[PDB]
Amino acid sequence: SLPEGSFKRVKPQYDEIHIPAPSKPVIDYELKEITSLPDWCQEAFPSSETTSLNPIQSKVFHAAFEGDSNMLICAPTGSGKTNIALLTVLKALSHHYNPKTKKLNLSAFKIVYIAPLKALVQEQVREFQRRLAFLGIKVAELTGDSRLSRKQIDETQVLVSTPEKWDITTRNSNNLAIVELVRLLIIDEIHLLHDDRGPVLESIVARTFWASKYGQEYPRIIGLSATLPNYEDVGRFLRVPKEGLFYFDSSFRPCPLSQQFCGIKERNSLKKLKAMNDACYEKVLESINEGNQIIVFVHSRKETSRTATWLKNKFAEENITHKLTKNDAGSKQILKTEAANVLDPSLRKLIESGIGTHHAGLTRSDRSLSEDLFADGLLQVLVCTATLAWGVNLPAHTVIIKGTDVYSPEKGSWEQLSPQDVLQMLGRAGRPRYDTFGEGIIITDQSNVQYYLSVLNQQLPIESQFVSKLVDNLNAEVVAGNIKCRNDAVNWLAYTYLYVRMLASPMLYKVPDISSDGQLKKFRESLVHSALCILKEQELVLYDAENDVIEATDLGNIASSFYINHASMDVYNRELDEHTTQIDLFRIFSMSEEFKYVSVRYEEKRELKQLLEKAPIPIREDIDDPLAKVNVLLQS
Amino acid sequence: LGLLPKPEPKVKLSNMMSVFENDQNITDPTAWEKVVKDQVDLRKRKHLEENERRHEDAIKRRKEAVNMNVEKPTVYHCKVFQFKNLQNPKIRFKLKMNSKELSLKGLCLRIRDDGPGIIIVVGNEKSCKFYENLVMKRIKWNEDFELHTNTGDIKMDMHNNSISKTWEGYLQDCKFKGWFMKVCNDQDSLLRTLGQFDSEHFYSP
RNA sequence: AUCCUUAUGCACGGGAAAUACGCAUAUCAGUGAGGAUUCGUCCGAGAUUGUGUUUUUGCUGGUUUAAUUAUAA
Repeated sequence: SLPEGSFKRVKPQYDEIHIPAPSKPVIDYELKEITSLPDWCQEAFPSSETTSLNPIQSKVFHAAFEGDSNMLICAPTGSGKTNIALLTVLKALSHHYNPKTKKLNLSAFKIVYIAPLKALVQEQVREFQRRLAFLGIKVAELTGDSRLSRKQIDETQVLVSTPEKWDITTRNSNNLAIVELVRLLIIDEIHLLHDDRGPVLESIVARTFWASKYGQEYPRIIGLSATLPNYEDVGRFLRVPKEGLFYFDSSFRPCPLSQQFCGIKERNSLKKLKAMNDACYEKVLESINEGNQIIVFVHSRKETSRTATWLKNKFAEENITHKLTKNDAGSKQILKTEAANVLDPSLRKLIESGIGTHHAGLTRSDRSLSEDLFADGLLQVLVCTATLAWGVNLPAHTVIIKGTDVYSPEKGSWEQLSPQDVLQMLGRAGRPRYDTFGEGIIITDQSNVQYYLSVLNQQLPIESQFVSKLVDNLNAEVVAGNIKCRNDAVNWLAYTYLYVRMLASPMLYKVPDISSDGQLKKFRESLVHSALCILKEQELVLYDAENDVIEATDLGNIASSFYINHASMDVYNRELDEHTTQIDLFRIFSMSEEFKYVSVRYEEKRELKQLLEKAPIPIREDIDDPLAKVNVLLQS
Repeated sequence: LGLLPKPEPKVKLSNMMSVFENDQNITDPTAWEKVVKDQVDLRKRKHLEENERRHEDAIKRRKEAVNMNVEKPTVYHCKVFQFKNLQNPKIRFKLKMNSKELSLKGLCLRIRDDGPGIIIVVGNEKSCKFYENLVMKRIKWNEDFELHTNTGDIKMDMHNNSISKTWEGYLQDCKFKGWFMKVCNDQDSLLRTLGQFDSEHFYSP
């Protein structure tokens, strides 16, 4: 703690603590060069700028060729991960691909790359194409908007999928040949397990080990993640051999992250918000004089525009010219070409000032435009929601996170910024390629700073949320037919990620059994009981308490196929009726649980009002209710 | 500029009802009574405390106040008295302590017990005068006392015993390093005893 | 060693005023500022001049909802 805070500044509005940049790594190792590779692998790095691998990569690489084993990398994800995955891919290709005969063996190996987001999948795919073009490989996307069919999967070799669509592809019974063919299963951002999509990954993992026992040849599993505690427990979840585990701290990061907080001493929201804006302004003023390109995160998208307006009138009151003093002719040109043409959320004026913003709710084209302009650097300041850290790789020298309380429809309450989101926001930083270090900043209330220091140290385990997704995963598995009884269910649950975590800390995750049942036999079986009661109530699976026999129903099969959540499922069950009509169909569709996170907005409200007058299919609900918004959007 | 802690309202009983500091003005009535009351006694203590800090530290400055040596005064005030009977012990003890706290060069002689004799005190004028007030005024030399003797105490009649000032004045150089009461039985060894300090003439037959 | 006294300083509790207070390289002023009266005397430290604030100094109080993505084709 004491080494972390070096220096603290006290200011009238706020008390700011300035953490120094992390330490540079000790060298016990050799930087591994490219000429050490075999013949075909030397084009793995077609542009070899250093001709030597980064501090993280070399050791993990030679270990990766040396062993064929399940591996885990907890790393800054400083662009180091992309190349490592590429290299393991090339190894599998060489194992199925002869060194002498240069014909690539296409039908032997198959590869899967699990990237949480569609956009990041896209980016990855272009990377894999660039690096793998010399072998003559088809690298194509299996997920979502990708829209690959029954055939192209067979044709392709390397796959880049999102977790959801990969889950649904491997869940289906007919394709199992492809699943067996895949030798190489790469999991990017295994730290996702903390978040509620992570349940899908652990379910996929469980299916890989447990579900294919009739062919029974286990594929190579490579986890790739941001640095996280309880790495050992992660390995015990997967298989991981002790040597495959590589834990690298932030000292191995390309640009050391200078951590900074401002505690806010104010309480009432009207002065508190003003104090935050003042602090942000002060930071921006310190940054831009150094020629620093800056990002300011916020909670909500509506917050972005008003924040940028505040920076325009305030920042401009201070000095107008300095933001663009250079190439003002070309800045006027490019700015008018971009802002004036495609933008229509009254965001053009912000672009024109040269403080822009990016958020969900900005047009797809406008969105790409803002990214590009901020890359060129006519945009000095970029106000953003949480989309960028999660999605896009583009780093920016200074990163400010404004505020604590985010509203989550999960609770229906304002919670604190969750650590897993904070960390990935801090990830985008001073550019590893160009700049030397980053500036992280967190605009926050002082009382919660004590919390953010620790959670920002990344001492927090990847929390297992399997409790919510357990039921649906179990149903899908019964549909596969792999579980005929409670004992089978708990054996599958032994390879489940919550199992490990329970073993580590039973009372944290509410194991009553504790001393009893070291293997948590009765705890596992009790969860299965709990699941199969509600499933049976939803007529998803057949179950009997004392006799214990399991079988899958038609509704359960449907939920498995289209990956409907169990809540959505029972909603359909009751709300659909014999006499239900066209009006009620849209209402039920709206009621689908996947829209629970949807809510009506005040900038949306005028267009909603115009719609619902002329809407052909009537709405029983009203403008204030999100369901009505959903089904009118459906009509549109 | 932020360096120091922002102040906070002092809150008294009278003031307690008013304060809109966020803290349990009503909701916790008594727990709020608490923080207030202990707030006051916090301060009040700190007062007494601080006083004791300067008090003690200055007493250490009293040890240092002794550590300097006397800066012997270049010219010496003096006073001389003549008295029939010193026989009352508590007198003598007074004349021991008081002379001693007051840093008084000099002596006291007399003739055996009954013998009248001389009193000499030398030093700064401030102390010498006080010592005089002590001797002449407060202490009553016609006032009889009951003396401890071998078996017990008996009547000793002082109303004959009489004390009077001879004079007071200045002296070139004090030959007295410290003050001692003593006896020399005759007048001669008594006068001679003065004469070792060359003091014979101070006595008046 | 104890107490009182006096002045000054740090304080603590409490009240009072904020037509009050300042400030000034000003100008003078016990080597008399100023005043009084019973006309004999008595009283004995600030006044002038300019200037600034003065319904005030600092602070603090209440009314005019993140991202993301899943079908069998």
